[PDB]
Amino acid sequence: KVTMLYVPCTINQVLVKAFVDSGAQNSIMNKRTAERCGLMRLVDVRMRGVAVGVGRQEICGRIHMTPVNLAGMYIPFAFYVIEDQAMDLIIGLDQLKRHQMMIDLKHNCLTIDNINVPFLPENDL
Amino acid sequence: AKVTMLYVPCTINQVLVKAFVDSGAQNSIMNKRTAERCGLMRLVDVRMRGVAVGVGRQEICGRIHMTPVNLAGMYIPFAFYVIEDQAMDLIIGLDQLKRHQMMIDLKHNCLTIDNINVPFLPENDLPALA
Repeated sequence: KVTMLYVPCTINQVLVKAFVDSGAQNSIMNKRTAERCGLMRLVDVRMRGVAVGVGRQEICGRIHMTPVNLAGMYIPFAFYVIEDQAMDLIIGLDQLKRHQMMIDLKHNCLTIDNINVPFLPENDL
Repeated sequence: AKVTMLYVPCTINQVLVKAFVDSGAQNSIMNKRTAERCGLMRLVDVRMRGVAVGVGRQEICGRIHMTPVNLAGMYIPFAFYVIEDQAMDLIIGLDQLKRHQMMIDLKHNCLTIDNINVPFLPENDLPALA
C-alpha cells in the first residue's frame, strides 16, 4: 500500500496537512481546521442550514479567499467548509487547475510554478 | 463553474477505453463490463472475491495482476481490481500513478508518462466514448 498525497501548508500561519485529490470537484476544509486557522466568520453563508445535498453533512458556508502558504509561495485559495468532514483540507480539482498545479510523482512533489513542495512521508498520517 | 474531471483515453487488447485519473483513490479499479469488453475475465484471479480495502462498501470480482494497457502510445502494465457495477469504466489510482511515476500536469492539461503527454479529454468527449 502507498501513502496518499498530503502537502504541508500554513493558513494564517496555522499548519495544515492538505490532502491532494484530483478526483474531487471541490476544495474543502473541515470546520475543526477552519476553527483552528481562524476563518469562521469570513464564511459567506449561502449553503448553510438547509444544505440541499440530502446528507448528514452540513455545509458551513464558503470562504471566497484566504491566503495559503506552500513553502513560501502565497496563493489565493477558495474552498468550502463542512462540519463532519474527517480531513483537515481537500485540495480539489478546482484549485489544482486554477493555480495550474502539477502533481508530480516521478519527483514526488506538488509543483506550482518553480516552487516544489515534496509530499509527506508514510510516517506522517 | 464546475470543472471537467480528468479522463484519458487508452486501449486494452485493441479496445478503446477512457480512464479516470484520481489522485485520491488508493486503488485502480475496472468495472466488470469493461474487462468483459476487453476480454479480461480469464485473467481475473478470483481468490480475493468479497474483500474490501477501501472506504466504501467495496466487493470485488477479483484482481487483474497484470494486463497491458496502451497509454501514451506505450504499453504499460496495469494491476487493478474488478468490481461489477461501477459507473466508471476504469480508474487510474494513486498506485499506478506512482508505479509508473506519472505526472498530472494541469498547467498544459496532460498526463505525462516517460517523454509523452496524453491530453485530458475535453468535457464534450466524456459521455460518448464506450
